[PDB]
Amino acid sequence: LEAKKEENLADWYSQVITKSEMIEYHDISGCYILRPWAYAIWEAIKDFFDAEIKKLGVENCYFPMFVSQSALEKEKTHVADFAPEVAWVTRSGKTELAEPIAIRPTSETVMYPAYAKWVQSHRDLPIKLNQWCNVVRWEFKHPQPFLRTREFLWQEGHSAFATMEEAAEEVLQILDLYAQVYEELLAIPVVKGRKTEKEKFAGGDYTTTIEAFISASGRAIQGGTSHHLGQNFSKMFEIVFEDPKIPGEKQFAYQNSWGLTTRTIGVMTMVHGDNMGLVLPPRVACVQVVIIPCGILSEEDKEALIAKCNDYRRRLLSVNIRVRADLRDNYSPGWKFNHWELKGVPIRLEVGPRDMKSCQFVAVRRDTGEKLTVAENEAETKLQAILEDIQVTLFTRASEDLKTHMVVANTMEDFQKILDSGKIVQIPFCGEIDCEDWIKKTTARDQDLEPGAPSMGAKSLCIPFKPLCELQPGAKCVCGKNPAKYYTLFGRSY
Amino acid sequence: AKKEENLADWYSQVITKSEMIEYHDISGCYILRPWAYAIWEAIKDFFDAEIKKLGVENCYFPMFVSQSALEKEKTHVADFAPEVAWVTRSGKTELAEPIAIRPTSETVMYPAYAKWVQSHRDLPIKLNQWCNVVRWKHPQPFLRTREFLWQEGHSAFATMEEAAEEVLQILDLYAQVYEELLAIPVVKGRKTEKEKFAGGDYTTTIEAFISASGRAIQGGTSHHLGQNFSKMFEIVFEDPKIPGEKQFAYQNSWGLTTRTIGVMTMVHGDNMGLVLPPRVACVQVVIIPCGALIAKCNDYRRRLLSVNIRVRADLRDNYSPGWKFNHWELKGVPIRLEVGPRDMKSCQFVAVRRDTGEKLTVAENEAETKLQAILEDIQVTLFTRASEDLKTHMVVANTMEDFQKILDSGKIVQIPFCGEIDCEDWIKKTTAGAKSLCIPFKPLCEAKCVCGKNKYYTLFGRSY
Ligand SMILES: Nc1ncnc2cc(-c3cccc(S(=O)(=O)NC(=O)[C@@H]4CCCN4)c3)ccc12
Ligand SMILES: Nc1ncnc2cc(-c3cccc(S(=O)(=O)NC(=O)[C@@H]4CCCN4)c3)ccc12
Repeated sequence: LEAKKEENLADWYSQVITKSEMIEYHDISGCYILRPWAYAIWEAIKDFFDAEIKKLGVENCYFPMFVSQSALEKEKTHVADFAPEVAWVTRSGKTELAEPIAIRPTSETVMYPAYAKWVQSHRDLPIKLNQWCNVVRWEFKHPQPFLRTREFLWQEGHSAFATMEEAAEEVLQILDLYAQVYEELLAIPVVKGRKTEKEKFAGGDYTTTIEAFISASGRAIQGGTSHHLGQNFSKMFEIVFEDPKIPGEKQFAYQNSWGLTTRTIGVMTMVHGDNMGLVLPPRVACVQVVIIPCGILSEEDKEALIAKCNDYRRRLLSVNIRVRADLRDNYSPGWKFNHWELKGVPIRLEVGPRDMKSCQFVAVRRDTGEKLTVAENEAETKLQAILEDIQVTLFTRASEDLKTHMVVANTMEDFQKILDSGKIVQIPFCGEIDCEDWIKKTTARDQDLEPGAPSMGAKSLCIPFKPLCELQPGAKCVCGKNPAKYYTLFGRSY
Repeated sequence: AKKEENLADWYSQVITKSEMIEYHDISGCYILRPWAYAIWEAIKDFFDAEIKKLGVENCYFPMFVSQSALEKEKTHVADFAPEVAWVTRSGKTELAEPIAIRPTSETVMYPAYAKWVQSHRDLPIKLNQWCNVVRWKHPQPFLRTREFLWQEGHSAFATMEEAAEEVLQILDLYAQVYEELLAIPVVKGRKTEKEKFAGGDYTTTIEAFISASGRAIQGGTSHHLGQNFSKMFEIVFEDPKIPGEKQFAYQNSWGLTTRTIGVMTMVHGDNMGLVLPPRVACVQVVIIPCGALIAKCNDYRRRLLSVNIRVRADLRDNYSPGWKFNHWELKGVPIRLEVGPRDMKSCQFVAVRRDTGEKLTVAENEAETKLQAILEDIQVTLFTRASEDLKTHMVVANTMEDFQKILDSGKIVQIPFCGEIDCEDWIKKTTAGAKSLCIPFKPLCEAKCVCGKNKYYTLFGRSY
């Protein structure tokens, strides 16, 4: 890497994603190629989330990518929010279409006409569906690989229930899974919370979210969201049923929306990435251990050394360790070391002639760089132990970094100074869209930051379920105009 | 509805009542419900495992292609141009230049391939992606849709020999998907110049036969693109021997789509609904209480799960057993396992094969052995029934008279063929229309073309 994370974050990130062979650029702005190395991380997330949502009775399906103008516009505030971000198809080949069709930014308006048909009685509920698909949003934002892309891969779950209580329970169940995806797969701590009125999903009653923190830039980012849509969509799409207990009266179904994207991968890079490259949490690493021959003798001797490497490979494969042996003749060991370091492989396994004769090998951790000499027979258990430990250290390091960078302020003045220290702050909040808009403008106007940093106002992240402090009985919004409703997390963001 | 009568009405009834398909307000777009999507997942699980053994890696490229990139190979762009959907505005803001939704990702991927190949050390590159594509004939669920799910594999090699091997390896994997998984026989073959992939040297294909409509359909294709794209996209490496000599990479691309599920429906489906090949069925056995009773059902559930039989126990109280019979029947579950009091008392149960409707009383102790044995038999039966069907409906013919007669009886036929595009072009006109399906690798028989003017036996038929 030429660039350093502390010196220039953008250049560092740009170098990490390309040199790790995760991302390649496209000639369409905001669109990035997910090379195998990146894609494998997404596949690992998929394997885990899928198993978990199957336990909850959720089933996979595939809905069409195209939505009609009529369907898109059925729920009025939802379409109002998304109409500018929607890409329109207006012609096939040379023929203009009679009616333009929209690429889904989100599949509520695609799926709910089908839900209307399928729900004929109360027995038809609940309906729990999920799809893994691509979606396109032309947002007015600066695009960054993974974090903010014009096209993105995601999953979207859409559920429908007879009662609000049943729907409410699912929301938090999904939000916990997302937390698990971040915390125990990616070793990233998150803050569960409820979005404010201004930042909540258009068309839902309420939105839950997980917020992650990137130490380097001092900014927070949304990891995933789970919404309760109430009956806003069911009244518009006529997803209705007759309650046995309430004769002759049509009930509207209660609905939830939940989504998680390839943004995760960017967050993982920003949080754990270092100046030697990418750092993969062992849980999501395509390759957990890479075996490299050293000290390359006769043709027979070279073959035997290769055979030793491949035996290690077999041993690790048998204990469910994901392992590759880099046996290429064309690259020197040193080249290989750097290459795999750049890609963030958790463990490098070094094997030379002297080590083979001595019945030992060298393990090098990616997180710390600790070199360690292990006995040949203790390979499975020791490396398994090291991998388990790398995961904990990454999560531990990040948890400590989150803990100290999230603090409490009770004045606008206090809020400003801490924010400009590269921190996120829980403040007492009115909850009004006016309070929030004013804060955005003010935190930017009064901001004091380093010579390069551009003007960036703070926005709400979430109203935490578990705030650091309880709200003082008579406390007021930092604006001073009205009383505080809840402690709310605020910060610079994406 | 009935298959032998109104086939279009029958097909619509089967895909909806099996809960595979729902209709959409955009023409030629159909919702894959879980039941349909599970088959695709089963297909994907198999095929994905197989291509990994060959060193293929998964990835994801963008859905959008620039006008410039799409036009780089003139043959390829000319053929695809009329069926490309164009995005021209986001919200109410007209784009400076239109961008196209991919009908296929050759023109999206190969610019990247050019950058990643600096030496012959960088080859081979073998990438697959599971994604959707859009191609704008009247739409049919599964068989001919405006949007469809597929995999597309794109490979690049230093040598032609290496590429040629993979083409046929992939083709055999497609054949396995159809034959081993879906119990559908297919004909491996080569496309003619007329019907080959635009921008490729040669196209291999598997052909499946839908008896009901007397129509053939391409199951999957594998192309050797040779140097046609690499020349246009400058995917080059330095000659290892000759200084200052550029070499062009040899390339292949291969694809399989959700059309498989349509072919499965049309071939094995009957008048009682959908029939699922057990190998690809997410629910192999369904247990239904008839007439305590539930505990015995669960023992069966547990016993079957232990031997890797995919089983569901429908112990719902709010639907009758009669409803459940029809529901899972329409869904084509291979085996139903009825368990009522009398049979429960007598330590037995009745197993009903989906395909033949056969009823068998089975001792409790022999469930794992017997049901597994039944599943394999249904799979073989299905393949055997369709094999025979194909043999009857595909024949040899040497004259337009004999040929035309066979085509009129809803069959496909292998004919000696000139190979000329115009002869083929003529053939369609005369027969209306019958098109070339493939030149079989293993033709039935070993002369002059039907046009009488001027190569190989070529399978011909009415096509989707
Ligand atoms: N441009 C972008 N690049 C990368 N990742 C992104 C993620 C979201 C995102 C992620 C999850 C949920 C949402 S949402 O809009 O708050 N909710 C929804 O869309 C719901 C969730 C299921 C479908 N409707 C946005 C929005 C833009 C992104
Ligand atoms: N309308 C449709 N509905 C459902 N399935 C379909 C499948 C193909 C299809 C399947 C495989 C390959 C091809 S192709 O055009 O011969 N080849 C390609 O597109 C290559 C191979 C994969 C990458 N490009 C078409 C074409 C239309 C379809």
